Amino acid sequence: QNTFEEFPLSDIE
Amino acid sequence: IVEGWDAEKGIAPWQVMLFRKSPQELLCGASLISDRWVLTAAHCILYPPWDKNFTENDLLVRIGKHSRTRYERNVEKISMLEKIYVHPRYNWRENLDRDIALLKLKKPVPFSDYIHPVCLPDKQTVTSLLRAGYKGRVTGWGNLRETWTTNINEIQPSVLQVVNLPIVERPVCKASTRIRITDNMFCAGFKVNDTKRGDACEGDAGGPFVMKSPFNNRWYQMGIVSWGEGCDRKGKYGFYTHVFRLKRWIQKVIDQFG
Amino acid sequence: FHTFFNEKTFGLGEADCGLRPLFEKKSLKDTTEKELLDSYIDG
Ligand SMILES: *[C@@H]1O[C@H](CO)[C@@H](O)[C@H](O)[C@H]1NC(C)=O
Repeated sequence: QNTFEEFPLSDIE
Repeated sequence: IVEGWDAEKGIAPWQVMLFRKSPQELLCGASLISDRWVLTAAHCILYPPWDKNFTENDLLVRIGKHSRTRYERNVEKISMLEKIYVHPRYNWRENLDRDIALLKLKKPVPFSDYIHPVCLPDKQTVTSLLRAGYKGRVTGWGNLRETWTTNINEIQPSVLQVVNLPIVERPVCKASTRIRITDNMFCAGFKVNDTKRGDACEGDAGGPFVMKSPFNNRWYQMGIVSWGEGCDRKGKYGFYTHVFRLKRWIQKVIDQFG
Repeated sequence: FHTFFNEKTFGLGEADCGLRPLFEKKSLKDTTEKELLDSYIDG
């Protein structure tokens, strides 16, 4: 159950 | 963090989250010491007994975070790593002596109200403040108690925790554990009979133990959360990597770039 | 403040290290930093 909220690959520095 | 409290936003802008790419996992804490370098504990990266040897391609660092699980869009920053440097004499077999590693970011990170580096200590700061009874502050997203009672969720924090802890006399640290304590470590925590309690816990390792110098009003990272026998056990104390002692190695790696 | 590293390899930040944008920079103190100072002085 995804502990972590997902983030877009595009947002990575 | 056990017996800590929620952090105010921006109270520890150098606090970093070491995040495993796969599976997604909060591995440890860490600290930002410039716009290109991050400091953490070596055991968070390398531990042969469990076949642990994370490379730069295995993890990311999350800077500027507050919530433990939410993606804090437009506030935090997720960076890839160019290289990781573990102290060459890190003693994983016996006592985690020299438990320190430097992480070099792929791109320098822009500073903000929530992203700002902490200072590394100088002789003067260490001799005047790293003494028994003087308090330092530890932050992290680690467990709230050594273990849970009924549900796991009761011990996982929703946001970054902070706790203030007193440095403990070396003979007392030595007496509290069977492990061989070296000069490269110090310990902190309240005595077997103080009113207060508090300690770091599973998940806080690699995070910083900081002190605010009355001389120039700046925050200095005196230690790196290293290890403990349980969390907040009376008679036990948390152990920290004595950063100043390993400063020459940090300087050597940075100007050499490993 | 006296720098110890070289900007070229260390990157930016040393000269302004330890000063928090939302606290020291605004002349604001956090809720518990006094406890740290009290422990350095009491004795
Ligand atoms: C970690 O893996 C690297 C890269 O594959 C290798 O050179 C090194 O020997 C490994 N570290 C240890 C002590 O196992």
